[PDB]
Amino acid sequence: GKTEVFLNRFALRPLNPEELRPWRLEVVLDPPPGREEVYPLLAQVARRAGGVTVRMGDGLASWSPPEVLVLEGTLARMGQTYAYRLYPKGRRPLDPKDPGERSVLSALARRLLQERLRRLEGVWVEGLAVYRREHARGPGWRVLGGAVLDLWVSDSGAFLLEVDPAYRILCEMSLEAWLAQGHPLPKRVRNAYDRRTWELLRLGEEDPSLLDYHASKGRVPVLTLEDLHEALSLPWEERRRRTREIASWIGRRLGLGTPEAVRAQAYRLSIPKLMGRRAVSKPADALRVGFYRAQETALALLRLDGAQGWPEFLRRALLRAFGASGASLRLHTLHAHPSQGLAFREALRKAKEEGVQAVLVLTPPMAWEDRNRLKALLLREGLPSQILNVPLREEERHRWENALLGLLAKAGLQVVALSGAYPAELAVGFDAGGRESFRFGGAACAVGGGGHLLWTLPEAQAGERIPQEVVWDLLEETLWAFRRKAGRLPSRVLLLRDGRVPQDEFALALEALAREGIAYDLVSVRKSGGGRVYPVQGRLADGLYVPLEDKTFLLLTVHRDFRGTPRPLKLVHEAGDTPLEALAHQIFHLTRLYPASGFAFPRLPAPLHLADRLVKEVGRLGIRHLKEVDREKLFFV
DNA sequence: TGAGGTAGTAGT
RNA sequence: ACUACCUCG
Ligand SMILES: [Mg+2]
Repeated sequence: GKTEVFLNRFALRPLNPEELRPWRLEVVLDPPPGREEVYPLLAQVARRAGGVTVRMGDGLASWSPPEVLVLEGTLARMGQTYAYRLYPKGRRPLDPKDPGERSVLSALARRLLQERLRRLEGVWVEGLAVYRREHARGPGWRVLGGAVLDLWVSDSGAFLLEVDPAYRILCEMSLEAWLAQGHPLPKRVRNAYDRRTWELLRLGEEDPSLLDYHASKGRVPVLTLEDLHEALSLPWEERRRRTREIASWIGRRLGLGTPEAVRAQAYRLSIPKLMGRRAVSKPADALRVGFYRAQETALALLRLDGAQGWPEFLRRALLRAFGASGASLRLHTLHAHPSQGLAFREALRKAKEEGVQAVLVLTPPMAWEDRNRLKALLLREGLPSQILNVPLREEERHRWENALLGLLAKAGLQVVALSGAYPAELAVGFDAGGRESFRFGGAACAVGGGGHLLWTLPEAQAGERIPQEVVWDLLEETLWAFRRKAGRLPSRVLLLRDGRVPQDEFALALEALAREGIAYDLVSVRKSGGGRVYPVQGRLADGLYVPLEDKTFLLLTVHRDFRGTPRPLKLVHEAGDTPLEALAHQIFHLTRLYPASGFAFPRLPAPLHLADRLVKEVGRLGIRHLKEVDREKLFFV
């Protein structure tokens, strides 16, 4: 399975000696910014200065003659108005080899690209985006299509051009006109003079000088989700097609040479052997076939509508599943209503006492906040719950079948397990509570084996805490849970993190896995930024592994339709001595272990996928000590 | 709340 | 994160 592919990266000309050694300016601000506003300002100064200049260190580097740049002037930020000055401390050499420096060069590259689009006649430009054609139209509205662009500097002092087809929605109507016809509100609006997106509160029932003002000078709402249905995406061949063009058109007016598509060797990883009681292609099939390992169960039904017992096909469905499945279950019906107060609560008490592992709630669509309340409630009483909206016909097969898969997972049932041998016996994923680092908590889920998966929540608080400890705590708890549920501590773990947050935040975490004598591989997953992958000949397979530079690579976990193009994940092996194929192979296999869908695997590997849902759910509900629940009950899916 | 994917949105 | 477009023996 060795194929060759194109990347939406285009190789260009090697950076000359002047571009490698940009000018270095010193920056003097009055009054002194302050530790965390200085960087934003320098950036905001690089823009004022003009030319191809970006921020480098505490002052900026440039590619435009220091003479042509605006050396003095003023600017405002968060209230304060500052005065700036620039003093040209010569040319400083940058080394593409040095990642840090390779970053100052790359920046200038974006500024350069951004300056060239700025001067393009007859073309719409928005940031680094350029729309060169009209794709759609209609009543005072239209879609322009082009490509989001990017220009960075190679690891070998060369230029790189990234291209990716994109669409742009533009309102042809004006603020009034729009409001006219009978259109609701617009969150953003941009002047008809300068494209300054703006947050408008509403129409000002005010005065009539405001008019003279504009009149003296001689002198439209931005849209998002205000469009009637008469397809935003593109199929890979078409966006592979539009890429080549747009790239050949743009490169043809940047004066850096012919863009040369960068080829790369890929590999078709092995198909995952997904297993229930018998082989199974998608988790749903476990319902007809039978689960891998299935404990007895006891499920409760909570009807919040008018009806009474279990809709027969549901009773059947289950009874048929546990049938082919090893053990058998026992249904239950809660005879209380959330309003019944202590009555209802005491009911959950009996429900959990009498065995019940998870409740299935049949109810008309629930207003967001009512939903969260019921779930938190049932949850404190230690009962995970699956909601299935009531208007339900038995041909809505797919919908109630997911509800069931959820119910079961919420009950702690191992729907399907992966048949085979893998490097890490335990793969745990972490997702942060504070976006940029685990300084403000986070969560983590793992998948092992038997083949059982579980979840973990940070040691209670609110208030900062050394990231690394927060992180080791997450891994520490996960290891424990794995013992009391399998009896044995894994010999090799696979740590998956969302890449955004730094890395050494896992340092102490690794230190411990060291002392505790246990193997490990630390891999970072980035959902976006892995460009695109198009084969040169043949079709686009699923499960493609494409090694890039040192220890980083692109994996394509899915390709489930021919009306869109897949978005490969980028992965970087930052620790461990396991061969990249073994990793890719395991990461690509952990994609079939998500139990809540059952008709389509998620793009990410289940450990990271479950991590995020556990976090969003921890926020949506108000979990602090949801610790009455067994860690193998996926209450958050 | 069925869930997944790819898309877009994220001086006057 | 939110919304739309699909789609799911
Ligand atoms: Mg669910």
